[PDB]
Amino acid sequence: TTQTCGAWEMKERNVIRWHNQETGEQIAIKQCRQELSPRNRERWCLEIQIMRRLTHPNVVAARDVPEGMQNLAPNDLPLLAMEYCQGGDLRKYLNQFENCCGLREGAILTLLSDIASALRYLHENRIIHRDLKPENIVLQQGEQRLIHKIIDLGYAKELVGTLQYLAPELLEQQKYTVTVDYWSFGTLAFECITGFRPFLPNWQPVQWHSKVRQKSEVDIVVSEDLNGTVKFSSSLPYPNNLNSVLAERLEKWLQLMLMWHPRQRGTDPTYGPNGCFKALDDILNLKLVHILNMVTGTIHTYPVTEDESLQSLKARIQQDTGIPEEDQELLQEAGLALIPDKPATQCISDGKLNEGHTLDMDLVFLFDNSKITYETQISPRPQPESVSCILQEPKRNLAFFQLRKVWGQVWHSIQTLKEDCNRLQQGQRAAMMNLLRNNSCLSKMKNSMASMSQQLKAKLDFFKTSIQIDLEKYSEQTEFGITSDKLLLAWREMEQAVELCGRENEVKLLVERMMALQTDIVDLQRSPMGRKQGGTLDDLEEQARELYRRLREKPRDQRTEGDSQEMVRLLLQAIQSFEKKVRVIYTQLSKTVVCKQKALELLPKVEEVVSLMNEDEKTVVRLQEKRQKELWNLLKIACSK
Amino acid sequence: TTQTCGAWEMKERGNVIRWHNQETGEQIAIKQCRQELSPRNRERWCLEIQIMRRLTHPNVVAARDVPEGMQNLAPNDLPLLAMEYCQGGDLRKYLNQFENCCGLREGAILTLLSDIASALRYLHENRIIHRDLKPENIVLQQGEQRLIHKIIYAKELGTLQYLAPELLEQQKYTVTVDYWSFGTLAFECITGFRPFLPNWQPVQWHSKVRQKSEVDIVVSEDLNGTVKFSSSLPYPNNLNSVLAERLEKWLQLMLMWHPRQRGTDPTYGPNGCFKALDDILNLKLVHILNMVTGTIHTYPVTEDESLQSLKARIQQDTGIPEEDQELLQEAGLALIPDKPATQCISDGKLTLDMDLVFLFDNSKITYETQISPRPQPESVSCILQEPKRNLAFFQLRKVWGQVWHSIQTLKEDCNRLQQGQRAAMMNLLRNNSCLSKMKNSMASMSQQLKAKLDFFKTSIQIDLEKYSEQTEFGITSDKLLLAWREMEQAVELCGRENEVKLLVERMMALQTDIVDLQRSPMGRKQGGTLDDLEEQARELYRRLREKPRDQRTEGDSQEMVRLLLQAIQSFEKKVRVIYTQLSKTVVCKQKALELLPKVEEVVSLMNEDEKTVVRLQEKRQKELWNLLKIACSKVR
Repeated sequence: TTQTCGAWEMKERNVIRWHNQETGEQIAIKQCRQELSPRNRERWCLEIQIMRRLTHPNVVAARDVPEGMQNLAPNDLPLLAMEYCQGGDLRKYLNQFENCCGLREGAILTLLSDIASALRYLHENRIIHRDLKPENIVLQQGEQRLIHKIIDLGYAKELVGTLQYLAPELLEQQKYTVTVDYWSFGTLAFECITGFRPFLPNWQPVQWHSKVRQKSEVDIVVSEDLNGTVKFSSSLPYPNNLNSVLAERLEKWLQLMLMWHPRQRGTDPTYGPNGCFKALDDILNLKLVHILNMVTGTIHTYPVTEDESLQSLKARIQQDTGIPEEDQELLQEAGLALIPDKPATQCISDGKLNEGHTLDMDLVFLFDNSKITYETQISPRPQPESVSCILQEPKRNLAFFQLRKVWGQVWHSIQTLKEDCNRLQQGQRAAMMNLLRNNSCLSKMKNSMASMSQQLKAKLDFFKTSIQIDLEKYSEQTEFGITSDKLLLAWREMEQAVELCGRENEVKLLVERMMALQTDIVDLQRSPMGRKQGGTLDDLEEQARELYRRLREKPRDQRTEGDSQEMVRLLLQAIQSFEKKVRVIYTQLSKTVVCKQKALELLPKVEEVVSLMNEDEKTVVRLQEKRQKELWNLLKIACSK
Repeated sequence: TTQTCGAWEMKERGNVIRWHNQETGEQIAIKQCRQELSPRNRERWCLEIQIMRRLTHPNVVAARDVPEGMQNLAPNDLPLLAMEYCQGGDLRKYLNQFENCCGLREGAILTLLSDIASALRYLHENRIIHRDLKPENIVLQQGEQRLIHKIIYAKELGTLQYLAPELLEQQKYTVTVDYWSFGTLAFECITGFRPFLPNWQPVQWHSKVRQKSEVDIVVSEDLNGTVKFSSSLPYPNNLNSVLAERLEKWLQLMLMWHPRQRGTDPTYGPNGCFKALDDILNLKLVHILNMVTGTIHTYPVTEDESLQSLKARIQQDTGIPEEDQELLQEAGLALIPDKPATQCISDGKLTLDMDLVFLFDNSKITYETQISPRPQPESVSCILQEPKRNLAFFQLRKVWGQVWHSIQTLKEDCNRLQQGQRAAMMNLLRNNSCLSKMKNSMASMSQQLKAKLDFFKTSIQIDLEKYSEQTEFGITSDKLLLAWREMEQAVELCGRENEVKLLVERMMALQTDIVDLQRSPMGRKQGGTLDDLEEQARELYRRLREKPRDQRTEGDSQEMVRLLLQAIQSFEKKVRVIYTQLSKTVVCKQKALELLPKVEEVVSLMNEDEKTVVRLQEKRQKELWNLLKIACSKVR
């Protein structure tokens, strides 16, 4: 039973979509009810007129009513058209099995940058949404990145529904400023980072208002643990997908966004009242650089200005880690050395803040020149209170909704450990790439030095033979020619000077040392790394995700309580295999760095050897030229008689 | 209740009882006599005691003295006799092992034959016949180097398969009663099952042995239940070609119905099976694995068979001429002519899979990805065509064991092929190292030649420049400017830097090709996964053989058929890569042998080039010397 009004065909569901099968425009018409109250009818007309004014790109825009659609209207009031977004609401993205513990870093950054710049324009036109939920935010597939648009607006005074995203001012029905949106944003952001609602997970608003009035402004997360004890924590809970500076700045911003007093909410102590837009813009504009210290295997995030010198940031890293700037070795994904004075902010040269943020490529690995071998242990990863409490007793039959949370946290921890292993493996591979480059250069220099040494040997033999024949023939002209002991001594002096030289033995020593070095280099070049070797960790991650999906597949009638023995077993197995693999990674890393140092030790040996053999060849040529000059001068003088 | 008396304490068994000494540590086996015996049996037991006391052959258990003070502890009024305890155990347990379900290994059967025949001949020499022989009487005593088969009723002149028909039909049996009793035994040592009538009653057994022809050796019923008399040695045996054929002929000579015809060899007269089996054992068999077809051929080589004659026979059989034949060992060692083909050296440090020699062809450039699969017996094929056949437990045991043995054989063949490829790679690597050394030598010679040419041209350029000043003052006779200009124009001709560069690039490409797939094969193998599949099958096969008689139900064989098909697919998949690498290896070996004489002739020419440069320099120096000396001494 499908009905159309021309070319536009009706689609399924407040707002209903109409797709054109000849022009191709999917316009969403919002239908109005038939029984309207006078004040509500006037407000509906006001909303109709207001929608034509707002045309922000980061929010859904109002489109023209098709010609001939007012005729098929039961009520005398015009329905409004909109743009259909193929993406869908943010709620489905949040409920995905991969984003159970919050979205990726890039997704959160794009969400903030797309929502704040639209909310500023909404507040500029004296329009307040007064309601904001993940269901209103749709992820429209843009030209380059996904754009966060806002559908299904509400009401507003010119300057009542059903949902759990309520600000306290909606409960008190008191004089509210625009800050009611800010709060509704902040809570949302929390579930976008950690995965759960910040204030009272699935608790009724009745005690929620009291527990919000009781909490201090610094405490951001209000939750009860496995026992059932209320807790107010000021720090951002784990496990989030953010780095250090991101977590700290966003925790301060969240404290600035979650306040009880309406006029004090959003009041930034730097950008005046309601200056959260500029604070968030300053947070987003911060060029963060990730450095992976391989000695301890720790990731450090640093905020770098547009023109912060490389040496100053290296000094900051030296102060933090403890390795001086001289012994610092900064390497890229393929054994690429960083620019030695132009700032290393080119490590994110793409600079398009990819929606699928990949902090495993935009990081720079740091190695030490002083240490010869590296340690295997890099310490494990921290775990939240619930995860530790369920690890101490895996046989705790907790509720279904608590088990969902803790199992998701365990799966996220396993995936994080796998990612850390991949990053360390990539760092060692990059070190090997740099070593291979140096080895190729040293092989070319070895060939050049061997060529020079053999040429010198040939020239010495030829010169010695020539001078020996000259000395033999000199004694046969002494009977009737012109004889002297003046220039006879010069030939003997050169005869001793040729014996003074000769670097064949040192060259041979260097050749066997270089040959041994290259053979061990190729011996550890054979070792494969790219294809994750003993890829047990990925299969363990697959088991964890399969178990998590199986838990979320049982219908509501099978949602029974049980123990978490199997997932704890999987986590312990993953930890053991992770350390076992990291041990081999660091063994190969030490094997690589020792040979790199040996190559850099053998470089100046050959440098000085060739710099000496060059002058040796020069002297040989000079001696031959002088002997020929002496003979020609003697002939010229004798021809005068 | 007579637990111990002195140092010798009884331990366990109930005909013979073991007695261990608490001071010497010797386990003596005493054969005790019971009390209710008939008198004629009493005189015969005393006679057997004395007869056992005289015989002391090494391949049979020997009699040791009864210790002093044992006559008091005797249940019978006549002295009992002692024997030697063997720690090894009976042959029956070795036959019932899960690894020897389809017969013993080749070496085990050879040792069993060589240890039983040399003792049975001495037993027959003293007019003593055992009249009974079963695997329970044969113990595998741990010898000094190899295991020795010793033996722990007799008249002096389930329990019937190892008994000859002349004794079980209550007929007068001659020494052939042992011979038949041996022939059956060896059969279960090769195939795994009893030769004559599996699970048949002795009543009809006599008739079914009378019905079979003398050539038919195996009498068995298939899955349906139809009696069959096959003359060829059944599969899967652990023997090679000539071993299987010659032992089949010997089994036909050993399994005959007529008493006078049994053991009658048409070469060594009647009852000359000992020397015929010795001739079979003395045959030096050499195994050659043709890699083009991937087939194993066994050849019997006499004491003085020429290498070229055997190569001609292999050429006639396989089809590769003697010139194109490449005989290689496990580590790339060539069969050096013309020392005898001693590579099958069992006397060395040291299984027919180690003394094997691989055969390669020079004519063929690339080898095929498939060498065809292996044949399978009729029962295996019949159970593969229908895996859902619920057959009896004792038939399922046989077919499942045969399937497991076939899987193991495929794994062994894969190992043989991989070892052959690795040996070819080793042979190629030796030549590659030699060619790298020659490359370095040639580069050194070329650089020396370049340096000498530069030195010579510099010197002659300076000499020509100084020649002009002398051509203006009177002492200049242009009778030798020709030599100077000829030297200048002639030394420029030498120099093959471009040819040397081409040869170096080709040699470098060859070396890179050598190292390209050097680390693709190794001692480890992806075939391990197939072995893991094989392991699963054997474990499943053994586990089902543990269920007691109340759970011994009939079922289907779907899982083992699936495992066999998976193993076959992976076997072919691995063989494809093996032969790909083999073709790459042979082509690179041919490329190295092609690039060798190029550098040989190049260096043989550069040597004379260097000689000519030296001669020209010496001539210039002599010329200038002579001119100056004569011109200056003319004035004086």
